[PDB]
Amino acid sequence: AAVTQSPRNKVAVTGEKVTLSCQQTNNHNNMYWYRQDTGHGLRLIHYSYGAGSTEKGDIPDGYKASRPSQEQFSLILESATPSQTSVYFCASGGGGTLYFGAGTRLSVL
Amino acid sequence: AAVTQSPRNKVAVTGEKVTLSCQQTNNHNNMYWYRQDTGHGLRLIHYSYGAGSTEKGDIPDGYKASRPSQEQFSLILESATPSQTSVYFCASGGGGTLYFGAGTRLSVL
Amino acid sequence: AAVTQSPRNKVAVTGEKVTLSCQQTNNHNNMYWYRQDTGHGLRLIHYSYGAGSTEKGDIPDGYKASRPSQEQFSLILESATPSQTSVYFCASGGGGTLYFGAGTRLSVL
Amino acid sequence: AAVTQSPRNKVAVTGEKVTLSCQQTNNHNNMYWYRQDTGHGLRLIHYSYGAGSTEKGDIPDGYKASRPSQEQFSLILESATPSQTSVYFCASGGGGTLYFGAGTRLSVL
Amino acid sequence: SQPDPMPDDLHKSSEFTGTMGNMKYLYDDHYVSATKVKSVDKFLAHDLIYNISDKKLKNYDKVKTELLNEDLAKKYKDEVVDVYGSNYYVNCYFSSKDKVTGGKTCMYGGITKHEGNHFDNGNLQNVLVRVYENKRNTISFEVQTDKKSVTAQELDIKARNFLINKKNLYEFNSSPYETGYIKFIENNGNTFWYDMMPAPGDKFDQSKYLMMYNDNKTVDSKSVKIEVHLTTKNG
Amino acid sequence: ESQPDPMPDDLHKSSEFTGTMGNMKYLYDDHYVSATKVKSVDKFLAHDLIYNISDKKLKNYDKVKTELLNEDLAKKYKDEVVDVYGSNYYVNCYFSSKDTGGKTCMYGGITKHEGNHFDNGNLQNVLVRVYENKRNTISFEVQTDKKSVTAQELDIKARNFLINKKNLYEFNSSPYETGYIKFIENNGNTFWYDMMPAPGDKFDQSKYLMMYNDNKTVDSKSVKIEVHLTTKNG
Amino acid sequence: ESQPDPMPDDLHKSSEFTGTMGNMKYLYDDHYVSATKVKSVDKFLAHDLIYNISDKKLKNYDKVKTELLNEDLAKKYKDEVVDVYGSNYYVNCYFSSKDGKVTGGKTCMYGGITKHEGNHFDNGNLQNVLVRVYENKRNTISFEVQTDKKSVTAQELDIKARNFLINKKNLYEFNSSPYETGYIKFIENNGNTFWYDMMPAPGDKFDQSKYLMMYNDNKTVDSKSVKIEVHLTTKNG
Amino acid sequence: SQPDPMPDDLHKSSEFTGTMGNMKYLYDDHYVSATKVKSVDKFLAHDLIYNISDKKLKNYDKVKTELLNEDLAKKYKDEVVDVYGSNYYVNCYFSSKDGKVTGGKTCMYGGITKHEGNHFDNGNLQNVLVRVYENKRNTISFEVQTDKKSVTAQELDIKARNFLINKKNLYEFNSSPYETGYIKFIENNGNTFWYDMMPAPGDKFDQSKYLMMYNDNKTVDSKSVKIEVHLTTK
Repeated sequence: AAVTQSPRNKVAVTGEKVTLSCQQTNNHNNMYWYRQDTGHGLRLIHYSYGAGSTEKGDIPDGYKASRPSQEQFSLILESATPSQTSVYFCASGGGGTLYFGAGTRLSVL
Repeated sequence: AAVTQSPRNKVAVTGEKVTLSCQQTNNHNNMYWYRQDTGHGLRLIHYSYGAGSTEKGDIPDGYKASRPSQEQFSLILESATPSQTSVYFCASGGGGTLYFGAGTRLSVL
Repeated sequence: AAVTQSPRNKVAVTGEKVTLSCQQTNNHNNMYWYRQDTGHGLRLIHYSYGAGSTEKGDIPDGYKASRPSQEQFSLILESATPSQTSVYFCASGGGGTLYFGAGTRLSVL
Repeated sequence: AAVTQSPRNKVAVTGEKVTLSCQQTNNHNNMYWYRQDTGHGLRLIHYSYGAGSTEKGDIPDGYKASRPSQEQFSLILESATPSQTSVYFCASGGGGTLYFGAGTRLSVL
Repeated sequence: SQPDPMPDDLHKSSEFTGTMGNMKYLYDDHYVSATKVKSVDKFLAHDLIYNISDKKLKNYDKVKTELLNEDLAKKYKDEVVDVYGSNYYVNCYFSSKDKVTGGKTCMYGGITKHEGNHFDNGNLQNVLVRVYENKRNTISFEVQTDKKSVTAQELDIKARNFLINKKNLYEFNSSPYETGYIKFIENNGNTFWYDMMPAPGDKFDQSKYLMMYNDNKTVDSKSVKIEVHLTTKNG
Repeated sequence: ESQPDPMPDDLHKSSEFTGTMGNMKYLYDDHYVSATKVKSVDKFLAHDLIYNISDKKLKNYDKVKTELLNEDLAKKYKDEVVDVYGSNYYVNCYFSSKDTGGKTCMYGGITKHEGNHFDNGNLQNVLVRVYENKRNTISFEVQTDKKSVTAQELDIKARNFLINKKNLYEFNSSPYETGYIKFIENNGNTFWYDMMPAPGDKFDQSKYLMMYNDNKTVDSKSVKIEVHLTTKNG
Repeated sequence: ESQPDPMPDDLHKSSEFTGTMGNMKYLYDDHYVSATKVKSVDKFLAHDLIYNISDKKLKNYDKVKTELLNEDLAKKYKDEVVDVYGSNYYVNCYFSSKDGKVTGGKTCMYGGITKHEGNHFDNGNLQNVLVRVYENKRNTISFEVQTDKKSVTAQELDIKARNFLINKKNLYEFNSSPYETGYIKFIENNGNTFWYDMMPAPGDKFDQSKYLMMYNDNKTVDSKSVKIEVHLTTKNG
Repeated sequence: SQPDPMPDDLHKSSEFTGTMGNMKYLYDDHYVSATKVKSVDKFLAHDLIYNISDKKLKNYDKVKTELLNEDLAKKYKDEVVDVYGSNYYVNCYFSSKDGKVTGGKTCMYGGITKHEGNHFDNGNLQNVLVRVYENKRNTISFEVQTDKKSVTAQELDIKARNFLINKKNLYEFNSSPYETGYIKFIENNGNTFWYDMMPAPGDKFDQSKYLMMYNDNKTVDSKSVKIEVHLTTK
């Protein structure tokens, strides 16, 4: 419903830069980037507390990030590599509640 | 509080059956129970889609679970182990949105 | 057994003052105290380079320490809190070898 | 002597593939690879029980390893990135004793 | 008179990987009843809805039974009845359009005529269940009712109920058996048997397991017989 | 007062910071608010002023609240046609005026408009020289439209250059141990700003911006800037 | 009476293994034991034999114990002049010896012995064998292994085949595999089929020796005649 | 007679960031001690070795004491003396050189007084009074007792600091409650000298080096020396 991901599919090329966009409607301070793996659930990569802020999550090597607007939060693969392929989500959230979007299938060869 | 957790602080003994409740306000279908290990964001233990339903997450071993009611969904440790000492978040579920509650930390001496 | 710790499992209430002991048979100047902790490598609390001496680890905070002999070195927790509950490794050591003891479970109620 | 890692310091290039190498004289079966993290002490990337076992550890993402022989155990960064810059330490073990190597400074532009 | 299953007819539990608690929930101390009721409503052609109110917890003020076909519904929709069956909640729906969230439950056939159907006085018919594990009839027992004509379902649901308590028929996470089915054999020589285990795979659909009770199959309490056949494999 | 040159222990050490250097970098990597000729519209606290400036880049804001060291500072600029330049933040920026267009926050940055300019389309260049491990490896020039100018506008220009040429701050960490930017007003006056952020794990943005609330102007035809830098090993 | 092929239900899935597939890979990625024209020099137990083969690659061992499927099977080759091909483990590898210049090095396997005399090509010409590879029910490719042996162990051919598929098709990577599932069928000419599961068992551990044990049979095929195909399955989109 | 420290000649506890226990230890009911003994061996030319066994625990059998030089040890080498200093172990280096790999060893500086002629009669003991100052107002005093006429400054310094440790928290394990301190010795004969109570600044404390000051083997007239201890608080 409330936190759109661009692109929605996307295969990329051993050694490119991929940039996934996460846009949201409710003007929440907080935003996060999780990669689902299998028998892994969502592990967190980077999060952020407003325009200008980004923090390490649990798996954070590889990926840079950046929150230029309120509404918009980008994850970035410094140099795409096979092992970064996954299904990637973000969320916004005021306090107790979270709000995800529907996944980005990234496949890298 | 459209998600409540009794008790908030439990201390238990190795080999002991321990149950942890959650009531949720709102008649939602989906409920989730996770354990927070730091290093690990939230891994998911058992969720459910309905009164009666329950389904294993990624790390269910050593755990049972139970929806009697739309409100109540609760997690159970058959014979608690020191290993199961962690902090426990349970949620109720919209669609894309989640609502956690405030957690419940537990110690198996 | 040539690095021995002590007690081997202890239970404590917030605000009490708890002393983990540790005896080495080897004869090494140097010996060390860490804890075990979810999302954290073994972390160093205080080490010692001879009788008399102890130095701050990376997390020396809310612990005192004591080297009265060549073989003794004790952690000390002066007003225990719930955070200080963990598993505790002594270690004596000689150049590049560390010679761990077996561990102390501690639970701060 | 006892554990000699190769090389001691090394520059890689974003996206390149780097191999660090550990040799041991003590002829034992366990050899370990750790990454040193300001904030969480030595972490375990991968470990090994004998020739032809690698196992994972706490921090294994970004890496894989191989045990060619009793003497040599080496780690492999599949695509060095600036986030993987650190000192990395190898050791070998029997029992309660670890026997470390001098270190390896990796800088990744 | 459907005929006795062979190994490839029957569901192996060692091929189920989801949670058996989900099977179990349906048969541990779980059943809807009322005694003397008239259909007050309806959703689709082949269903009848009552006002029956959650016995134990507080889960439901009205029940939707789903029979075989619309001239089964018709058959009872204004007859004074008696209701007993297993109940599900995952994936049960009925837009009656009167909201204020009234809880609602769903269930298959399991509906019987009120007047004449009850044994006169005190007395309840005892029904005998025989149990075969690995071919040897290692226990038997009885399970009781009060309708002379009682749904196969009704007596299915007491048998599995007991044998959960007595044999851990079902558990949360697996079961002690590899296959199980439960044969009824009528006095008129009729036999039918239900598969007692979840289909293979990593999920269990309650809605659908239970659709077996679709038939509203009735059987004569006083003379019907019942057999449970359970094998094992490993430890 | 001329505060003295820092020796190693005064200087924040990048290797002792374990958060995301991208968050220092945000504040400098082509990032700034700037308005020419404006009067303030309303105030929050006693010691700050609010303007309608909007975002020339993104749509981030319609309203800016620069906060100053005391209320005399905001007594003075209260109804002045001014010039705003400096480096703005949103994590933790809260002020009160309704009287959804957006809002951001900084410290200082003000210059009186009338008088402070160059009488055609001209600008002003300010040399910065750069020292890595006591050697002068690189020197370069910066630019501005004003004659008494804030030490803030010139810090931001100069770090903007080094982020991109010398990789002063990268997302993770930075190629540098210590770093401080020293000013050399032409009267002996010699202030510095420590360039690395304080050690530990988060970094307070709005607390690092705050060293600037002083609104310390300088003179762009005369000032000298020194960036002093260290690298450490493998 | 050949052998009931696996329904997918009946085959290890590889998303159910959470451990390290290098531990499986290690086995088949250019890694074999081989010696031609030799005899057992001792034994450990009833059912195994000890050849002093030496390592010709790394310098990892210098006697091989291979462990056969019963006392008879070893009673048999106890004393034959033989050849040896097989994949070999170290972790949990144990045997009393002669231990010469308690060092040398020591490795262990299961199966891989063929008599020597007559089992060779006269000719000069080694025999090639053809593998065919089906990803999701298409033949995607096929290719050719090659042996010096008439009667050649099913083991020898299986390693040559996975050795291939790892290098061509990435059969076993380091974390996981691109293949949710896989198995390898042999089709003797005598009409007989026997296949082997190519994926590790569910878990996070991997038993190199439990796994290798399946070649203790010492099964033999015919190199001239024998047909192999390998049957893989991505589970993906 | 040295001048008498000003705030800036003083080590401050707050510029020390190591572990103050490491200090409290040299002086918390801790010291060597021996009456009527004669050196048994020598290591470097400026030092002497004594066969003194550990009283409290079992920590040493040889003690090596290092004095200003080779003369001063030749003065005592052969003498039958008393002993008393504050000992250390971390870098205590002296070679047995007959094997005895196996003997527990410890080290000091000074603490030597001849024996014959230096004692009172019958276990009589002579009080030395110490006065204490906190923030330039006298707070408490107290007596310390020594069995020697001519007693080394080290000895009564140890007893003095030993007492304020237990009564006032002179030192703790992590810091000190006071910011600076020194103890001054005034002799009848006009002489004054002070020694800094507090460790060099930083995060290391070198216990060898701090005790080196007790090298010179100074001695006072017990019966008539005056001690003050001068403290400021945070």
